[PDB]
Amino acid sequence: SRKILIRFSDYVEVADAQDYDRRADKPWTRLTAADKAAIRKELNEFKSTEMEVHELSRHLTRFHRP
Amino acid sequence: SLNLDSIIGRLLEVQGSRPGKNVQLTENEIRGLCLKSREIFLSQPILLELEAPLKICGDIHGQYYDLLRLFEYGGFPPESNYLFLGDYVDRGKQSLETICLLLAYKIKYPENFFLLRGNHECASINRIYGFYDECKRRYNIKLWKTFTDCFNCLPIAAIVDEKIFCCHGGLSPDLQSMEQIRRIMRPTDVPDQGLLCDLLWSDPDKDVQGWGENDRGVSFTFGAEVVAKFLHKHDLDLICRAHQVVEDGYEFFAKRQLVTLFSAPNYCGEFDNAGAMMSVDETLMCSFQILKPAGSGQQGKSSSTGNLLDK
Ligand SMILES: [Mn+2]
Ligand SMILES: [Mn+2]
Repeated sequence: SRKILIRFSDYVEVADAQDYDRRADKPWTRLTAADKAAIRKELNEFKSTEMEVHELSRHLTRFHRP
Repeated sequence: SLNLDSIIGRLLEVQGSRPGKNVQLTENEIRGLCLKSREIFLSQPILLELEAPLKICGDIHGQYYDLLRLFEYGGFPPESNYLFLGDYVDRGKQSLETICLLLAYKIKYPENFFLLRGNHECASINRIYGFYDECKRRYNIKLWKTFTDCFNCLPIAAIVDEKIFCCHGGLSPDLQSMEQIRRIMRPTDVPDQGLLCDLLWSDPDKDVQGWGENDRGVSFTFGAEVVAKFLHKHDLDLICRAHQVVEDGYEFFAKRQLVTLFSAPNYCGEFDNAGAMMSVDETLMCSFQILKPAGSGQQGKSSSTGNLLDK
């Protein structure tokens, strides 16, 4: 069997997290169909014309169906 | 001039203020952080080879005051060395302060401070999950585009002491050799499928044999036997990943062959989880330090997806 180097400690440390209101806006729940279409178009144009991508990675650029 | 020490001091000084206080950086200060960090990322490998001692942290999601508390506990750089696993921005109140402090520390301590790419460090995701809107409110869309160029150059995975494989998401059916990671060229986007997608998006699932469908609608799930075979093939001991909220801030899978880390306590004020970091000492002993808070109408998921823009 294979020799394992890693070990885990059973003794965990805990500290009290900050008490504050962490709630944040959810803009992705406020998109009409037309808004989504506009964002797909915006992203596609940005990625095609402005966003630098290495030649060997242009096949990875993620386009959205308009 | 980068004005780096002034930037760091201003980012840190709000630790004694009420939670949520913004830090007033200039547009050109933030641009400089993006451009200089990007240069450093490109100068280092896309598959980082790191050595302990190190503290490893999972998702932060703009919870800047929790990031400050995490650094207070672990030691502010350069007192400890850090590796973060991605998901710095989106789905929180202060993505800008969060990413600016992380980039400033990367520039200041480039051999002692490391950042991997999460699935939120890409344009299609952070366009909609909050970061674009935060940039627009405080600065402009051009600044968001500058951040995108920086994010497109983040490294994707790390191996610690030849034994801990780290990435945001998880394994891929397309990952047969580490050379496949090393061959990925930056800047790059994150695709909707393939190796780079899976490294940033996949999840473990105890009830999957092999590779399965992912509830997110992107990438895959993978089972415990996939983990075991991967570790055996590559002579590794642990996969360390992030990307899922877990109650204690850390959670094991596959008889401790994988761990999930999540560093944002009380995630977005809707979940009752702790945030954790994993410390790896020079003997390869791993330990945990946690910051713990005090029908169809069921609570929503905490996970993100890649298909929210679909027509
Ligand atoms: Mn996340
Ligand atoms: Mn994620």
